[PDB]
Amino acid sequence: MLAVLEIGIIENVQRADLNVLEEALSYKVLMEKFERTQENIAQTIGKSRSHVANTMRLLALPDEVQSYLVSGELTAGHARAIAAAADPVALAKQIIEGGLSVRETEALARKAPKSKGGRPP
Amino acid sequence: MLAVLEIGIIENVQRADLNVLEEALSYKVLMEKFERTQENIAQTIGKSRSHVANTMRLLALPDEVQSYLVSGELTAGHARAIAAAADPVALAKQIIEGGLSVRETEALARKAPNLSAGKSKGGRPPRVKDKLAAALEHHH
DNA sequence: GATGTTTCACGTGAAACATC
DNA sequence: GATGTTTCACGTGAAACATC
Repeated sequence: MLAVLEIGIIENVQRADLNVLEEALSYKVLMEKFERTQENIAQTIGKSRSHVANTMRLLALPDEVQSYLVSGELTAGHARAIAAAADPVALAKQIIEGGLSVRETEALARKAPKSKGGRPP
Repeated sequence: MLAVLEIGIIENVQRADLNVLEEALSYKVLMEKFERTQENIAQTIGKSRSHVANTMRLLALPDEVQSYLVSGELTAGHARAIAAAADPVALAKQIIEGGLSVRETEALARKAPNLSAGKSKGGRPPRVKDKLAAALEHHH
């Protein structure tokens, strides 16, 4: 089987009519099956390693936030900015309610976020 | 003939694999033949009227600059920023040599205006000197 | 070396002017 | 009303950090 097949498939992920989350799952599945690094994918598609990483990180977002991405109520920039936040769904609602830019959203994330319990001695 | 045909063709200009100049000529040709305004195209493709105008304005650039756009040595932002300049080809060379951002390119364009079309038209010099004209020689 | 994450420079597209 | 042009806000993608 010709090696060029893998390269063409990876190349055409970004050239196809895929939303950001469809591109993410594509890269993840291809990295796994063809056993390729974030760095290898990046060099293949002519992008940065962090771009590949940040794209796939979006798959970890709660389904409510992913729904906003698909519907276009949030952009990829908004979603990524709240990805490592305590309550991304709360922040998502604030972004849509307030009409926040990605820059304003980054500011919100900076200025926002538990006891494991056990019998008291 | 169904009217929806024109709309689909206009819609798919931006969805096709066209460089900025191919998109420009498409819009121009379609505006002409279907007798539609910049405003009508804009509303059809879900963009601004100025976006449609600025896109087509790029067709007026010298062939040398258009070549840089096609080759990717310049972006649409660079090309548009020098479109109303006296010598766009000179500016194009400076942008590529210096690796100037579009913001830096806009700054260059401000401080080298096309308003240098105040060139002397010539003409036989009159018998009576014309004092004011003679005095504007030094300052110019 | 591989990957997680944040901050900001960039070109693109639009607002804010202009003329005719 | 239609169109020419300039300036700048925006999201995207990358640099500059981090851990393991």
